[PDB]
Amino acid sequence: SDAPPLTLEAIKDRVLYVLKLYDKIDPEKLSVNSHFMKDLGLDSLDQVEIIMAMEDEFGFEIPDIDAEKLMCPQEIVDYIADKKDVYE
Amino acid sequence: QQERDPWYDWDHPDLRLNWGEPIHWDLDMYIRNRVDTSPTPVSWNTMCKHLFGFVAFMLFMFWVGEIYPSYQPVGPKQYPYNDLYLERGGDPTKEPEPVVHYEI
Amino acid sequence: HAFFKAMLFMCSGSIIHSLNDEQDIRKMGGLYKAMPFTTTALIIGSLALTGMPYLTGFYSKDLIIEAVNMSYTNAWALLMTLIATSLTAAYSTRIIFFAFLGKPRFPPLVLINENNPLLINSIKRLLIGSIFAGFIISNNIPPMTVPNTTMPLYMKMTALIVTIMGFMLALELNNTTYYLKFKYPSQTYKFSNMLGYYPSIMHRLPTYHNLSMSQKSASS
Amino acid sequence: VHIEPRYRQFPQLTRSQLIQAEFFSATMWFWILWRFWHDSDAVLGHFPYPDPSQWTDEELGILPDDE
Amino acid sequence: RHSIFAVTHVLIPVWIIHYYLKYHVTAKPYTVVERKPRIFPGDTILETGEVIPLMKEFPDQH
Amino acid sequence: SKMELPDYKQWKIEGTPLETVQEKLAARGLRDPWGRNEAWRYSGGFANNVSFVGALLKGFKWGFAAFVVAVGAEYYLESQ
Amino acid sequence: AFSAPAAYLTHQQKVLRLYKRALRHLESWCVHRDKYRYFACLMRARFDEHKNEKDMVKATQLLRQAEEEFWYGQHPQPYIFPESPGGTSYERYECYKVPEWCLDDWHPSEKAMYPDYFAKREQWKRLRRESWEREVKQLQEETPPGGPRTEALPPARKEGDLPPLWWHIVTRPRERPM
Amino acid sequence: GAHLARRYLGDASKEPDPLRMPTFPPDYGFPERKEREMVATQQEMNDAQLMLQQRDYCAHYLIQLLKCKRDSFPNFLACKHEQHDWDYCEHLDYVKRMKEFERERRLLQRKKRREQREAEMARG
Amino acid sequence: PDSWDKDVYPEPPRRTPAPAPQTSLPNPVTYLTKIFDLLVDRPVTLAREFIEQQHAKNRYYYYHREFRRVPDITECEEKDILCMFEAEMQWRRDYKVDQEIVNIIQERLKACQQREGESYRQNCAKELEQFTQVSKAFQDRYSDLGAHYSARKCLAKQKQRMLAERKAAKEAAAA
Amino acid sequence: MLKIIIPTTMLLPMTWMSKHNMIWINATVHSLLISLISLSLLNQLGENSLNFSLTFFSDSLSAPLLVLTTWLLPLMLMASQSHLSKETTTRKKLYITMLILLQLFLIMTFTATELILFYILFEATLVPTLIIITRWGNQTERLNAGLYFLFYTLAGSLPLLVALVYIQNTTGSLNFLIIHYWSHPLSNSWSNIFMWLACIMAFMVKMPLYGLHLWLPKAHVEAPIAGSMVLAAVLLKLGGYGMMRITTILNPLTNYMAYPFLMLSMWGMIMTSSICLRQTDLKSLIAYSSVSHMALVIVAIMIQTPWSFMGATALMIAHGLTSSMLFCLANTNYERVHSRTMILARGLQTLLPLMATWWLVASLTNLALPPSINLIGELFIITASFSWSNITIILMGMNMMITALYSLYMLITTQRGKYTHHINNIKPSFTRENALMALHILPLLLLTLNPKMILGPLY
Amino acid sequence: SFPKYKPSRLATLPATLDPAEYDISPETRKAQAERLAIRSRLKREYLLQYNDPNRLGVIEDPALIRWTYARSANIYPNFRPTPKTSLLGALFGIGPLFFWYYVFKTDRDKKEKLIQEGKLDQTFNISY
Ligand SMILES: CCCCCCCCCCCCCCCCCC(=O)OC[C@H](COP(=O)([O-])OCC(O)COP(=O)([O-])OC[C@@H](COC(=O)CCCCCCCCCCCCCCCCC)OC(=O)CCCCCCCCCCCCCCCCC)OC(=O)CCCCCCCCCCCCCCCCC
Ligand SMILES: CCCCCCCCCCCCCCCCC[C@@H](O)O[C@H](CO[C@H](O)CCCCCCCCCCCCCCC)COP(=O)(O)OCC[N+](C)(C)C
Ligand SMILES: CCCCCCCC/C=C\CCCCCCCC(=O)O[C@H](COC(=O)CCCCCCC/C=C/CCCCCCCC)COP(=O)(O)OCCN
Ligand SMILES: CCCCCCCCCCCC(=O)SCCNC(=O)CCNC(=O)[C@H](O)C(C)(C)COP(=O)(O)O
Repeated sequence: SDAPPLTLEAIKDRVLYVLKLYDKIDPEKLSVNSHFMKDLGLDSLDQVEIIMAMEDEFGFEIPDIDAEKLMCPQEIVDYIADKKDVYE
Repeated sequence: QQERDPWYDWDHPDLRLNWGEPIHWDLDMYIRNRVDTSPTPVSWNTMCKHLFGFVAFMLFMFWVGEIYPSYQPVGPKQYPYNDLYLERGGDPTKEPEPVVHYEI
Repeated sequence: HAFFKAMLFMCSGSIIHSLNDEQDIRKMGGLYKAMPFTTTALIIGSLALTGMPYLTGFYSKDLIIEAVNMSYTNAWALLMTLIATSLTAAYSTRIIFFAFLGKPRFPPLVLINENNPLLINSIKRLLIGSIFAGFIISNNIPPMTVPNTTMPLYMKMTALIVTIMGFMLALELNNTTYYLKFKYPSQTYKFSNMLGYYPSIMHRLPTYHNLSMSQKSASS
Repeated sequence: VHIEPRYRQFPQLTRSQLIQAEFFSATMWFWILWRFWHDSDAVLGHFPYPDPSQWTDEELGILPDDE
Repeated sequence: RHSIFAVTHVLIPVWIIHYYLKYHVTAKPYTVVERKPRIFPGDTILETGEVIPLMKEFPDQH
Repeated sequence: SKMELPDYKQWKIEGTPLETVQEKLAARGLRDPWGRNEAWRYSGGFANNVSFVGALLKGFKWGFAAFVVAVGAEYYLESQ
Repeated sequence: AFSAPAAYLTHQQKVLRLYKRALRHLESWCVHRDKYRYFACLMRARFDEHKNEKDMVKATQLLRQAEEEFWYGQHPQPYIFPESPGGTSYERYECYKVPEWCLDDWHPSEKAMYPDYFAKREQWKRLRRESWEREVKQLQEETPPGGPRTEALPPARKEGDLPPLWWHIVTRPRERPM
Repeated sequence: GAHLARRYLGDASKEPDPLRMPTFPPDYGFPERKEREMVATQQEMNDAQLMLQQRDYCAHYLIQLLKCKRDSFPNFLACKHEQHDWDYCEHLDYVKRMKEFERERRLLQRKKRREQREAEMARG
Repeated sequence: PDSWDKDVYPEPPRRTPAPAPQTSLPNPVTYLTKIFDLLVDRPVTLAREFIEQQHAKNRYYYYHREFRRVPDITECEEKDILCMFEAEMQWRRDYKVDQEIVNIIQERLKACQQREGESYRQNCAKELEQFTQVSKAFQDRYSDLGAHYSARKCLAKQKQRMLAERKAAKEAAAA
Repeated sequence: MLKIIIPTTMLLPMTWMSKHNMIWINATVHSLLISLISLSLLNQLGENSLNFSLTFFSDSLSAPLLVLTTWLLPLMLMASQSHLSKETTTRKKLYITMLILLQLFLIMTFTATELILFYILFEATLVPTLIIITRWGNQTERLNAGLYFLFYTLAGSLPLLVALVYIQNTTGSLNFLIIHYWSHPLSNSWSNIFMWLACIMAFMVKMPLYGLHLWLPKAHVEAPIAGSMVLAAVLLKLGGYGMMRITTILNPLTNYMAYPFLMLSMWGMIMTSSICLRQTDLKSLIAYSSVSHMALVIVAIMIQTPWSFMGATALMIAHGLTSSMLFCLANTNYERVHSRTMILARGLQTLLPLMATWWLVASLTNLALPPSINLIGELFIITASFSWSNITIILMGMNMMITALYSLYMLITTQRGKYTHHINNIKPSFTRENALMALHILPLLLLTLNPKMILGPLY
Repeated sequence: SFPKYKPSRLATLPATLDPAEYDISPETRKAQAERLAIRSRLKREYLLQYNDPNRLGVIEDPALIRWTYARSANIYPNFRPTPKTSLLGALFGIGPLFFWYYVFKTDRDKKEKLIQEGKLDQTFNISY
């Protein structure tokens, strides 16, 4: 009836979907462990935009202190998974 | 306590206090179930002016409209039996002043 | 009013449940086709609420307006009642415009589902009520009121005219939002949106003074 | 009844709810039209408003300005 | 058991109240007072049989 | 459960007012890199929506037809 | 909520916070998505107009003027996520969160139900007991003699070690305990 | 409404006061006035328990309507002729009140005019 | 019912109109009332008749207590405690009886207002008249004694009122 | 009346000759039996009291107080046997002896026919309570609390002894029946003003009157649970009973000598209700509630009207029961967290739901929810004060608002919000505490069905 | 440029509008570092007892004890009779009493004067 039991792979797929719907990142080089600063050549404002896109994607807010630390898609997936109490 | 950072991991989350830190003298008045001092989008002394002006203007215009009411161009309603003298209380032992209404 | 206002709340709760506890209309998009029964019920409720002719609200609210027009009345109260009648249609239009028309503004995971018999039947009962109860009741209770049989034509249609003007003005100002133009809010908007600053003042000044005198003076 | 989420696609609708919504909207409009056809005076008025100016002085008893 | 709810929740409570009202509330005066029935010109009273006369030769503005 | 995500290459801002916004920005020397993320709200069943007066007149056709047939029946039957 | 805060915010952090806040409030003002895209691109242009200045005084003055701009032009009713500190569902489920130590007060008849879960809980309690002194020793080793300077905690450096002060972080009740 | 606009903005002494009314004798300008008739007696209105504000000169039609509603109870759409008759009598009462208002107004503005005109004659 | 004296609690002759249907549709309340009469009223009547049959097998009476009339406070000396006690008890009983009389008149007034309907203002002038006179008498009797009231204080109030009346008549006859 | 006094006296040899593991059972069972016997005193007449003998009598005002006093001892025994577990047998028996002596003194006080015996027992009640507070109290402030409690009462009531002795010399007797039958007015003299003052302040101190209540927040907080229950439930009502008894001699001097006391009480209810809004201690809040409620009884007694007297009796009974229940509820939490701060243990509805229900019921009863007997008494007094002066309604309504405000504040602070993370020793509610709550609350609701039993002789 | 926001008692100044955070000194940074050190030490001291498996009791908070003691027991020892103290005490203690006494005395005097002339319409007033 309610929302399905969100899993790890679904979170990863949605994060990568949102990331590859972004024009400053190409889909052919985007990886799960590909950092935004050193690997994909982006500045801090683009990182804030990415965090905001993830927030609108999953429908919940990420605190600013926490958001700055994230730098690769794996970090975002792990943060969301631990925040939403997802283990499988 | 509403102004304290809600994203900090306090020892007491609902009170928004840490364990060993000193406690304000008026904590029980600022428990955020109570008096709030958080900044507002509109400044004080401007909220007060607008609210007071609205209330005073409404009262003044209500008084003015009481001075100048709105009605219809009709005569007073007419009731048959001595203006319903018996039905409005009775007192049938005085033979009141007979009021008479005519067709116009 | 009981019928259609309770139905309006049930429709709003159905919307809230179907959008994962989201209550802001700014994150509600195109639900006219996504939730057809909720849209039908809320359209009928808004029409009843706005005193649409022959709706359950027509048998009470329009007669109220007529009585206020045909009485020895405070003129400011009369004008305020008419402006409130227009603002009813104004706000009703806003709920429909920001909730049911346009493109979606909710998160991409679509969990919308109104195919539950309990919700449907509960809304449908008061839908039938909001449609027919005014006619059923108003023609069945004995007359305890002398009517306003003679009225000028322009005053007989005051409520309908003001509701129509409210609809048109609110729709125009809402359609203005699509334009690619940005401007900072005026002071009238801030007064209206912050509830006239009444909670911003009366929930802080008297409470603070009472709680401070209770301790500084009475206790200490 | 069991429908599924769709993730950026229009939700899957059943045949029942569309029929019910159309039926009830049509019922409301039919009721409005029927009542206006049978109770037009409840909206447009039934008794015409008389013009006070049209009334003569003979009806209301006004003297010819001098006695 | 098909209609058991309507017996223990509707019929039983109204049995007690009707008994309570018929023999214990009306045993004392003025406990249950009913508004006087409206009498219109032309009705017949069940208690006395008298007929209320018609209402005085209408002006007939028809 | 066990449902798949749509292909991400089907999201294009073409035809949608996102293209108009992109052109207004290109007239200034800027680009919008998130249009395809928002493009899903304009493509499928959300492509077209009714207007306010068209929403109010949701069931006018069926109601009008029923009213016409009912009034015609009652008019042609009461001729007793 | 998960990271130990620093002593102060740097200029970059303040500018990023202001950028995110201004974008959120502009989205609140711009309800529709394409208009928000247009004005958010304009906002990004306005922020990038001054990203390369090497003078800190003028940058700080620009930041002050930007904060005044935001406070004058902010939305009185900004959008808040439902589970956010200002949301309509912020603390809705805090009365359903029961701490784990309440399970030790159950009757033996209640623990007759769910035997396997209580066996797992017992081995979890044994694991918690067996590691406390090592955590205390690591904490008192890796901190400066004049008290800690930051709230950040160290990880487990050896192989048989668990991160110090982990029990109440690992055994959180849930977001949706019922 | 224009009557309020003329009274509040124009001369207030040229139009009647709704509360202080009428200010002229009922037979001041009329040769003969037939006193208004009441069909329903006091006892009939008492036994019908209409209401105190419903015991006007239209009470007989109201009694008709109440009786017709009572006898044809399940058919709650049959008492239309009596409803129309009662509403027509109410409309007649209202237009009679309008006639009283207009007579009051024009005698009131005529008295002032003639008094000040024969005052204009007495200027010398 | 004969459980109460119908002159202490008067009741109008209860005129009700005849059912004169003028339509052809069935009356739903008639069928509902028939169902009520045959479904709930009859079993209750049967149960009550069984209870009355049980009661008829055991009949006993309780008697209203009657009190003699003892000398009142005016016939008692200043410090005669026994006569004072008996007079005070008799005064308390009379006070309770007066309160119950006022209750009877108030009950009539309430019943009358509801029974008459919408014409109550003119319909029951008599009940209002009866209550006004009874209230005036009860006030002149017991209005301002306050707590710790006694027969002596009521006697003092009566004496003061009699002195006032005598003086009023004194200067009334001098005119 | 000896059929109640003699069993209460026999409670002492039974307590002392009991085995160390059977004292509580015997005491509770026989106290409950004595309460059941005392229930027979509610059968009052309509005109005069029940003159058992030359020494004792019973009226419609003494009977509810006697029933409450007899019913309270089992509850004090129930609430005391938790924190006295580690005591020695002799000390437990001494505590029970003090409680039994207190009951016996109160029982003989509420039925004393003369004012001198009434004074003797009314002051004999001081030594057991003083011993309880200063011996079985928990903190170091119990000595100061005992000193305050003793000296306020004695300083207020020694002039009462002098005045009573003078009255007997001038009148010949102090028997209440003779005084009531042979009543005579006071001339408006300075000597009569001071004799009025001497006969009144002895009971104003124990109500307590506003400004004379300083001893109460000390004595009710420092005392153990049983001491606090008996202080709040019965010992505050001695002043009201004495005032309603002794205003017979006082009239008509009361018509104008009551102005300062009426002003003090009607402003002090506001002051104490406002004090209750900022209290860091729960027990102190419950104690100030008592002053706020008893100011209304002072008003009702001082205005001298039958409706005020009936409302005062009902309010005294209801306040006794409600205050005892609230004190027990606070003690249940104190025995868990070993502190009296209100914000220490919070969110207790999640942990103890049935205690949360008990807290809700007690809070609803405190704020005079209809149709509680609290409401009956308070509304009767409010109507009497409105008849006295219409402007009293402002103060009465403001007091009703503030009472509900602080009652629901106390409920929400303790039972709502999130539970403190570190208090991990909150064991489930015992059967004894739940039974205590039920035995406190059931009589309150049951008395709503027959409110004439607690409306006094003016009914 | 835009209209300026001015703080008040119940609507305080936001941090982003406070000039002190835009004119920073090494003294301020040292102060912030020491404040964070104090908070971190207190947090560590709390969490060491909080996470201890062995302890089964409420953790004592000296700050709460200090707060309650200062608010309740520490007031009189630090009380001095001063002009402001005496004036405020006399006013808040005595003024309301005489105000209400005057109001009630005038009201009851008026009512008694009306009684003695038989003008209150006291019919149906029985229960008083
Ligand atoms: C029948 C014959 C008679 C005919 C009668 C007249 C015929 C038609 C006339 C039509 C006239 C215009 C009607 C529309 C009005 C304006 C609409 C509007 O919203 O414009 C927006 C515009 C600016 O908006 P914004 O800030 O840019 O909005 C930002 C976003 O767009 C925010 O966007 P958003 O998404 O938040 O949406 C905002 C929302 C909300 O919009 C607003 O923010 C403004 C809402 C408030 C104004 C609404 C009108 C209410 C008027 C009530 C007046 C009562 C008296 C108050 C007295 C107070 C005294 C202090 O928009 C709407 O609600 C829709 C507009 C209103 C819909 C209803 C309009 C129709 C009803 C009114 C006309 C009735 C016609 C029939 C009448 C029949 C009987 C006569 O403001 C106005 O135009 C209204 C200003 C008028 C009031 C000014 C009051 C003075 C304030 C300062 C005074 C000096 C104080 C000095 C200090 C004193 C201290 C003591
Ligand atoms: C902290 C609170 C604790 C409780 C306090 C209780 C308060 C007790 C006070 C009781 C009030 C009545 C006492 C005296 C009665 C009237 C006082 C005076 O103001 O009345 C006038 C009296 O005039 C003068 O004021 C004389 C009194 C002057 C001496 C008294 C000064 C008291 C001021 C401060 C009192 C402090 C009380 C607390 C002590 C610790 C009336 O004038 P007059 O009609 O001609 O005389 C009537 C008396 N007769 C009939 C016997 C002849
Ligand atoms: C916790 C604080 C409470 C303190 C209360 C103290 C005040 C009590 C009230 C006054 C107490 C003393 C009154 C005397 C006892 C009654 C005696 C009596 O009634 O007889 C009078 C005696 O009258 C007196 O002698 C009065 C003496 C008063 C002197 C002591 C004054 C003490 C202070 C008075 C004010 C205190 C009252 C209120 C204070 C409240 C607390 C602040 C009649 O005298 P006769 O001999 O008959 O002469 C007339 C015929 N020839
Ligand atoms: C309601 C609507 C509110 C609108 C009002 C607000 C509008 C403000 C517009 C102007 C903003 C300014 O001047 S803000 C001034 C911006 N420039 C500086 O601060 C100087 C050095 N620049 C940097 O450090 C980087 O650009 C940095 C930004 C940190 C990112 O970089 P990373 O990410 O690589 O780290």
